[PDB]
Amino acid sequence: QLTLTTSNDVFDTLLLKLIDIFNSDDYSLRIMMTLQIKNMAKILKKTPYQLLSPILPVLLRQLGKNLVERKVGFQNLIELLGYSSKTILDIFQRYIIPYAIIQYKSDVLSEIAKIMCDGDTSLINQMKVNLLKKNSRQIFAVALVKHGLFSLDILETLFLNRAPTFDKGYITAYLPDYKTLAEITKLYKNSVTKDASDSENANMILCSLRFLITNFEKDSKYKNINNWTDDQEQAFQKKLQDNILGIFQVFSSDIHDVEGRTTYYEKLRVINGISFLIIYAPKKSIISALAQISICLQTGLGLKEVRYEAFRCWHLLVRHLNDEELSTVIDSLIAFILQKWSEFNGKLRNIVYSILDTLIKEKSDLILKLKPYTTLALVGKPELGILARDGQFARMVNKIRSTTDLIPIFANNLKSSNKYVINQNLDDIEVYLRRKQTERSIDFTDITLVLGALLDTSHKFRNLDKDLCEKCAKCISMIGVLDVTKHEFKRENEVYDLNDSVQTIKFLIWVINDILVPAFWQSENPSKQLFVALVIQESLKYCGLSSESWDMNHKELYPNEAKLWEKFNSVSKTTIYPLLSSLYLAQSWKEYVPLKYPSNNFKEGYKIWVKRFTLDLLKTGTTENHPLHVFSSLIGSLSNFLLPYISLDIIIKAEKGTPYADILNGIIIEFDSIFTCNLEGMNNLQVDSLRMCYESIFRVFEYCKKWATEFKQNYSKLHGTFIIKDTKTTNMLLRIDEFLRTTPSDLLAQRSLETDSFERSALYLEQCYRQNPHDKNQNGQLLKNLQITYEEIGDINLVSKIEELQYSENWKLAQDCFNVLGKFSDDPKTTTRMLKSMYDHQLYSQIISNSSFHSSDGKISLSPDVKEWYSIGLEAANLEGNVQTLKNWVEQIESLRNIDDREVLLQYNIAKALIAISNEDPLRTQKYIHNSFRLIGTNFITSSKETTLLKKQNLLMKLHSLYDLSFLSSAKDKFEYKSNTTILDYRMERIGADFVPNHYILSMRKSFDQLKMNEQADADLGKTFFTLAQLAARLDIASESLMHCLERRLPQAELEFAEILWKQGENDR
Amino acid sequence: CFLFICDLIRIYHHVLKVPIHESNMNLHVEPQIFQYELIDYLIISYSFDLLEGILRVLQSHPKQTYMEFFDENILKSFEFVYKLALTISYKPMVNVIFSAVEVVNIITSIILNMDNSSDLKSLISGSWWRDCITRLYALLEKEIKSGDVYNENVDTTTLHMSKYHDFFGLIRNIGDNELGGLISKLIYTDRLQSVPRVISKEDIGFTAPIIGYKMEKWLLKLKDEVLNIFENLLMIYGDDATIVNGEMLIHSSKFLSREQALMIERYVGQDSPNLDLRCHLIEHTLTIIYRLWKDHFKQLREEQIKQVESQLIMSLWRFLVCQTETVTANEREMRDHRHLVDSLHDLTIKDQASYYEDAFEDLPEYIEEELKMQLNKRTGRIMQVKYDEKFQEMARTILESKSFDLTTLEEADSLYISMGL
Repeated sequence: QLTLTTSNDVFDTLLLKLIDIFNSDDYSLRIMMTLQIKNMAKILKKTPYQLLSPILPVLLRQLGKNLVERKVGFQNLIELLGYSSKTILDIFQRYIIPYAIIQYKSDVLSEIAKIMCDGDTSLINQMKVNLLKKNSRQIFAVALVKHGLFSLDILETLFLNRAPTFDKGYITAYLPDYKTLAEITKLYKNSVTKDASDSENANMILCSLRFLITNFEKDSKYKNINNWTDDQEQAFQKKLQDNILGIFQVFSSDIHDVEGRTTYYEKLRVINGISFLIIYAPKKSIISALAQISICLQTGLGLKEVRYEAFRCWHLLVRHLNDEELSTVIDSLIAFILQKWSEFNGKLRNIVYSILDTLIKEKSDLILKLKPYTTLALVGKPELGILARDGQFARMVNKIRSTTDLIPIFANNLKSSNKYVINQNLDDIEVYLRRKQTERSIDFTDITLVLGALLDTSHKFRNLDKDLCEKCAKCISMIGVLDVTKHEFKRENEVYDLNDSVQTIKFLIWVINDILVPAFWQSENPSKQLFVALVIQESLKYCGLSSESWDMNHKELYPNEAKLWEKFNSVSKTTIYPLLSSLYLAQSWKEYVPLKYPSNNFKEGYKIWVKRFTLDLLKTGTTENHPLHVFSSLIGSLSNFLLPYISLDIIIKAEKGTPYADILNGIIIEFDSIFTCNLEGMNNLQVDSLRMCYESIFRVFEYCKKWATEFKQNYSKLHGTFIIKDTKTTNMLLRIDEFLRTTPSDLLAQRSLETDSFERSALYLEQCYRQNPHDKNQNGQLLKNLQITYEEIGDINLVSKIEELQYSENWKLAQDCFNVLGKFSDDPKTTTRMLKSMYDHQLYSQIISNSSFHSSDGKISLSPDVKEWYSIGLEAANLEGNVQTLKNWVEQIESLRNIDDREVLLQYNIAKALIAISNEDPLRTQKYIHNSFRLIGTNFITSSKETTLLKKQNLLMKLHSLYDLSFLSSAKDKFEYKSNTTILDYRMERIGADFVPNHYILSMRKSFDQLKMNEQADADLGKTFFTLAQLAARLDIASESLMHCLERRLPQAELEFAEILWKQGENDR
Repeated sequence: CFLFICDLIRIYHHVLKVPIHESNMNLHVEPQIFQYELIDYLIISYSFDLLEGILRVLQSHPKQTYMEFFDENILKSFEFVYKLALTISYKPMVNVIFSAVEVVNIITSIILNMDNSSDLKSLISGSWWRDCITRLYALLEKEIKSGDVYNENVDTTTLHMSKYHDFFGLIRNIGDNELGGLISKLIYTDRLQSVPRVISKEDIGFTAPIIGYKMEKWLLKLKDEVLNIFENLLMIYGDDATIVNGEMLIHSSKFLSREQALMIERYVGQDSPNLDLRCHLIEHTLTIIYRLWKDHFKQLREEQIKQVESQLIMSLWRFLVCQTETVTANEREMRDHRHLVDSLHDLTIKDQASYYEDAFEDLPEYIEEELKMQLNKRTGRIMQVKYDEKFQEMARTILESKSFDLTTLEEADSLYISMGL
């Protein structure tokens, strides 16, 4: 139970003490430990191997030294671990074989080989040799560490003590392997204090570091410092800075170890590794250790039981790169700590307090000048005791809030990538907007852009993380409706080409900032971070200077690369700058397996076909002449970006004289082959894979088009007297002629709208109907499709000649055309037409009037695919309705058997929230509000680049209404509530003034007191609708609501009843 | 009707198999609806109780006529429905888990109480009991988190019966049946409803954690059912097959020792209604271990007595460190213990003498002489000691059975010397 109480570090130390009372040479102690550990394990809801593989590496380190005698101890161990010898042998070879090699020369590796061959005796030698090949790195580390020598004679001797098959002197000379220096920096078994033995082992493992292949043929023993040079250090760390990238890719190998038999001992070992390297490693090594490192130890940090060690290494990184830089990766940590501080124990809490106080004592400039949302968050979650950690910094954080109109930085750190960071982002979004609402301050008389960033998070979670979707959704709800008006809902960037020096250099700044940090700062496979390294040696050679001798201003001997890296945005320069001291080149290229086969294009889609396709087109179109080329080993992450991003080389077909225009036509028709793959009557396998191929090829076309358009605009800006200018006009017109040609309009549009999209079809079809007959006679097939795609996108015979006026400023006539043609209640298409129409101008209680449920029968029971009428109606009730209305429909909408629908399920959730505060339990009404918010924020919005929010009207109106239904923070208190009548008068500020749904002067107040309706507050429900109808031609709805209120005799409400009657048109009534 | 609502439950695959935590793609954005949640769940549990009652008509039916209501169709329908309910991969609900395991229980009861037993034990497939008991060991290793039993908890390792799906059931009342009140709003009750009145998953469920306590007293009695029907399996085979292959020592003793460890580490001192029921029933699962290890000692082989030598030996050792009991051996202050934990059963002695026995008022002086020690060893069995000499020598003879070297003879002394011997 002491172990049960103890956390991470101390827990594992005590668990090792427990495995000691387990092999304590007695059956009694043995078996008492066995029971208590197994009980502990499957009442910790873990497995004994999952709790002991944390300490089992240490245990086998102590055991391998005497395995031959301790077969009984090992077998007792394995029976308790439930797993066999092997599955832990291989998953922890990294730290069992190394200690096994260097024990007495009569080693047990022959016996371990006999373990690998118990049912055979194939060759002890060959098991040994393939094993040592699999673990050829910490074995060297140990051979110069657990006995400390680097002279080649006894060095090789110990390599071949019982392992002669490591022959030919040394097999391929990777003593400075990325993996070697990883698995040795892993051995950095540090602690809090500096023991003599621990310090000397660290110093002698770094001696093993400073012995590498350079002297592995021309050799003291490297067990001290008297054998290191003060001059070879910078080139030494150059080589070790090559080393580190593969070192922590081996870190991710041990941490993101897909095996599953892995556990977190390897993760704290990686903590040790990163610690050691950044410690004895200077500035260049510790800056080239930024990119994937935060991911390696953040994977460590997410794991509960290496959080402590995770913050240990995090704090020593804090010590190891000061305030002016690394302000990139305080977001992850302030997020993790403000996000799990409701968990953090004493030791986690005071080490994070130490993080913070070191942050204050060194990098106040980092925190409060570079990432101000960090200060605002670290005082907007104050129970952490941040004042109790510094206190007098409260004046500084006050300065940070007040001095800055900090909406854009809030958006940008909100624009951050993953759940924890955006999680704190939106939490402090809540506290901020509460402060602004309560102190009438949210500038609204950007916010809009942080709004858009929030919703883009939501849509990146469109099928993901329901919970932050609901947080995100209540945050859009607490920011409000928003209809441009007071602000501007904003969203092909800068003059680019593949021709000239500086503009290609800026194209490459775009390249780095839009391949590395998005998809390579986030990549998890060591092979592809090595490819990351490759592509960015290509990058740092195209910016080939400051990679040999050029510094910041050590000499200032030339402004060229200084102005390069000073034009370069600081995120770019910091994310890729450090590698400049790496000189790596690629290999002799692989095979071809030629192109232009639509058969493999159908049965392959995008997994490998289009990628080898891009391989060939690059290797024949750029051929090292451009930083395009050696990305040749994208060995499927940044797929739909880079397939176009290397599809601009067209210009060299001015006078081709090459097969390049030949393969340009061939690649265009390969795309048309992807077209010809047209669903073939298959399932998801099509509707996903070659669908994203479809967006791939859209981006390629949009990309060539944008290249052409900028090629036009930038070149002519000076003057317009060079229109031909040496065959360039011929090339540009020839390429656009090919574009005017290639357009299988039918299949194009069909699949364009098969994907959840609108502009791909829009623009392709725009051009290919520029090539149309003057009369619209090619239109018959493709006029039935934009009227089905718009019904989602939002850019919205006798029956065909009735809707002439339908929405033309004068609804009533065509509107009751519909309510008539649907009194027949037999044609569903026109029925939805009806409801949606007499819905748009919000005749919602006639919608609930035209209800098929409070009738001879209930509504269309267990509503099958014909539930969209409910979808249209429940909101009708849900804001124009009451205990009786909402309930009689709420017990008539559930209806189905599965939960398939989304819109009427939204309106269902808030209908049942209303019946919930008919029962009047406010908190679990907030629970139904959670359900509604989750639903809309997950299943109701998509990304930007499509739809300005004018056509997300229903969605954002519903969002604003949901917050007003149930949210308790700024208006949570009762004192707050009375003065919130005055503060509800300020709901229009945040929402807007549009009669659609943004007008919320007292219209939303007519809902605050409706949600808060109890006795005296129920009498105030209709009294709060004083200036509600102030907004109200389409006032039948205002009519019903105002009747409801007149049922209270409110003179202002009676006044606005007169208002609606007059607004119809009348003067003197 | 058996097979009937079985195929109906295969009709309602959706709710019985809803993702353990609604993995990202799948969302719990349900219309907060015990409306149809009641429909499905109610049908399932009610019909599982009907399966129990059908087993009962045959269960008390003459065992000259037991070759009829057993068929492969019974078995297979129950295969599909049992597997849909005990959803090891998705988030089940505890009414259905109760009900399915109860059906398993009565099934086994009749597997014994059928006279010509070999034929129908051939009929029921060995792999089919095995697919029962994989999921039933899964159950016993699923646990009980009262503080959050009415909240979406961990991956099925936290039997919850969430308020979102919460009524009693028919031969048993485990929940609060709060949603029975919303059955008091199940239909309009003033209208010919076509679709019915909501029941709501959100509205249903600091008030009376006695709710959680009685429901847990159930889950406790559930695991009494589970242990006793594991035990009944133990009897269905004297010479056995794949269902008990030493696994009914592994998992059984794993539960036995998990409950020793939990009763000690928390539950005594946690001193709640559960204590005595749990301790009686886990000492009984000790007895199950005993008879397995004595008569069914034939099966247990080295590989599995080595997989769980641990549990076996030390659970026996824990019960063993008690017999001499130099503490009280009487009613002096082991009755203090009867007050610190058995206070619940003290309320029960009070209630049975003042409310709940026609004769246990005005005690006749030959019964309280017995009470002072009997209720005292009851609370001793609560507090890890003074288990009936029956119990204590059961536990001793499970271990000191030197006929098999479960203990190393040279260290059984170091074992026992914690007590003596």
